[PDB]
Amino acid sequence: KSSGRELLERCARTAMSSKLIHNNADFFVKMCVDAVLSLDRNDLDDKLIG
Amino acid sequence: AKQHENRLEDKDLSDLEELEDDEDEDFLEAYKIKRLNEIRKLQERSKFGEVFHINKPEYNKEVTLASQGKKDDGGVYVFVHLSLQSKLQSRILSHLFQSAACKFREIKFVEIPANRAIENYPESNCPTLIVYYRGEVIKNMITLLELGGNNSKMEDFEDFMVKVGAVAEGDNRLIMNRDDEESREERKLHY
Amino acid sequence: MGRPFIIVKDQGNKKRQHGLEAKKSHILAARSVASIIKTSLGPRGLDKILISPDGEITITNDGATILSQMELDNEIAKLLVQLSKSQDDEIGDGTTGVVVLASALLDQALELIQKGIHPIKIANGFDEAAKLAISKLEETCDDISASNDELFRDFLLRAAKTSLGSKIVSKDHDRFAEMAVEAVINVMDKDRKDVDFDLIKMQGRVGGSISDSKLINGVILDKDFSHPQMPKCVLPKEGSDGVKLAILTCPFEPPKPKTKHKLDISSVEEYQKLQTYEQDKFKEMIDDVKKAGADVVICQWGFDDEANHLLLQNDLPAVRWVGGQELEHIAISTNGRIVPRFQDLSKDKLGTCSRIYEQEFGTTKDRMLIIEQSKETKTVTCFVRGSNKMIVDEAERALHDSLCVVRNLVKDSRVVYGGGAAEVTMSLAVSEEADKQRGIDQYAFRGFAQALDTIPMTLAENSGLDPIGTLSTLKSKQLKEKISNIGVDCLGYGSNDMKELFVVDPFIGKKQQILLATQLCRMILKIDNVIISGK
Ligand SMILES: Nc1ncnc2c1ncn2[C@@H]1O[C@H](COP(=O)(O)OP(=O)(O)O)[C@@H](O)[C@H]1O
Ligand SMILES: [Mg+2]
Repeated sequence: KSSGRELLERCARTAMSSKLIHNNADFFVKMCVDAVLSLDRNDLDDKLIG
Repeated sequence: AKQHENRLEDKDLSDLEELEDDEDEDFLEAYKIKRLNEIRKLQERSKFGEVFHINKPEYNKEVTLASQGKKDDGGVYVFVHLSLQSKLQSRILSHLFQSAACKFREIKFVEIPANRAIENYPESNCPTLIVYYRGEVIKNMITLLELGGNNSKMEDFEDFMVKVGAVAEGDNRLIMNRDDEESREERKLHY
Repeated sequence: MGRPFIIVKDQGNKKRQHGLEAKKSHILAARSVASIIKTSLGPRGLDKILISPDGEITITNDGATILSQMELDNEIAKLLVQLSKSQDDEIGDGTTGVVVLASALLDQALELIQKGIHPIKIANGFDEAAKLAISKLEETCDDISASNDELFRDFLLRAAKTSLGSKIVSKDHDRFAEMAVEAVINVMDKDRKDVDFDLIKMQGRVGGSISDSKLINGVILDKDFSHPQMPKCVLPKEGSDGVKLAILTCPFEPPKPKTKHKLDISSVEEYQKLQTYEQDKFKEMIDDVKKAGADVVICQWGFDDEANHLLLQNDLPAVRWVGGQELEHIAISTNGRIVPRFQDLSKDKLGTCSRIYEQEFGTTKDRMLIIEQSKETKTVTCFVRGSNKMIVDEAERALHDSLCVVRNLVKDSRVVYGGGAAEVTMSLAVSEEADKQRGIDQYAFRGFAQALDTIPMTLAENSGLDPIGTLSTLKSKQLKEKISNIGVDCLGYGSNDMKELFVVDPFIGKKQQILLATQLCRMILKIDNVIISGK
């Protein structure tokens, strides 16, 4: 019964390894987590993230 | 080898009917359907047929957008004429545009005054002929001394259109290939 | 297996590199690019000559302009081309410093690559050192927003003279710095200020000397009047001092539609009727303009001939063929708006100008109009001169760099004091924290410290002073005293305190030197395989 917001931040932290972001991941992980949450859960689209 | 190709290549849809009684139907009608489809494409491409007397704001569209056409790279040739009524060669070139416009309906024929075209253009350099195609200038032609000058004829203008890739060499509309009916009549009698 | 062994096309031209030796060429390749622009840093710099393939020549010292339009082969130098450019587009200053600072991080990082530390772990040390360096600079940063507009007016000169001092424009730094400051006074809103950079135009004419350059308020045109018999200088009369400048999109021509059309002309009755149609059109045309009361009319396209004379009769000059992009800028300064058509022309949409004159330039057959405004208007246009084509381009670029430096002061009033003072201040901050946080990344903090020291040592090298006495004095003095505005005096003054020398730099400009450098070098260090397909 954990929170849903912290789930996306926890799993996205693994993706930001092996890149130029891993030290700046504290600020940019909030961007993609808040970005995808604005999308509709039923209809998640890949072209709206240009 | 060429004797077999001349039966189909050197005959239009009107001339292919000569071989209806001699040659096989399946050999002839297979090519007539091909040539009939090519005739239909030229009719759809016949978007022009008279000189478009334009003005500048429009140049930025008529001359160039057209040159893109469909943009299937459906390019369109656009012959521009920077006219100058004081010059004698300009009025000659204006007559060639209207004559060629009635024949070649797929090619766009554009005319505009030279004083309105370019800021402070040299009057000595007029008349000027520009040829656009897909937005690019294919030929920036100078006054008609290359094309005979004052003695320019319709045959010389049609030959220039073949050089820039606007009209095919073996086109039946060109005066070089469009032999008179009396000429072909004498050939059949003397054959 | 056969003798052919192919996986990808064109294996002969494609060649890989790997190992420690492959990375060694990358940092040493940056030294060749850095060493070229190392002498051009500071006020004692020297320009570089550029030659294009088309034969056009230009001279400059800006690092982005040097590296731009240059034929390159290695990929790492092309990243430095995009670097300097980065700082230029956003900031417009520090293009040589970010490349030298980026090369300094790479030079200090090679020693460490030689010991057995992984390259990504080295970049992690610079990130903690860079955030601690900028955080410490923010702590000792002074703000000038509390002062009034009078004292704040002076601070723009202290920073405008800094960037103009490192160019060839510095023969009169007091004179030309007012040009860069007075242009921004006319666009600032005086509260939650925005620069509105697009209004500020910039054009320079090749002619005369640079001392004759004077700032104007208007628009510079590179074209003549419709007829040369018109008067050159046009003044207003008894009332309505604004000249009522009418701006037009459609020129003086016959009306006709865009689509193809043929007007069927009947027998002689219709032929004589159409002669009265256009003759009454021009009479309706000139009555419409005189009803509006305009004194100057400009169209983007040329008027007809008959039309050029009809305007000349009523004392109504006209300019013709004004560029479409240039037409919009005239309406903003004159506090007007462009009419779509002539039927909507009225008094409210006309312009306002103090005076205009047709300026001659020697024996050349060209004409330039110079619009001037007595009161503070919206836009402003620079008027640069010089005795060469490239020196005007250099003055335009030197003024453009100063125009972007003062642009940062408007959006961000928090400034710093560079010239070796910020570098030595940020170098000892990470050094004092290195021995507290030994760990394994202490060598990365020391490499970041020594990398920052290359900038004031470069200024000491170009100025001729001893780097030993200069570096030892700054390290010993700044460790003793807390005042952090002492740096390398390059002009040879007796005092190194920069309060009296009138030098100021922005915080956003000096910050981007460290950020774009430390973020690039992470990418440079992470390359292992290097494949270059030969052209
Ligand atoms: N008169 C001066 N006194 C002290 N320091 C100066 C003086 N002029 C320039 N500097 C310093 O030298 C540096 C030179 O920067 P500059 O070369 O103009 O930018 P870029 O390196 O992008 O071309 C500035 O950051 C400034 O700190
Ligand atoms: Mg500078």
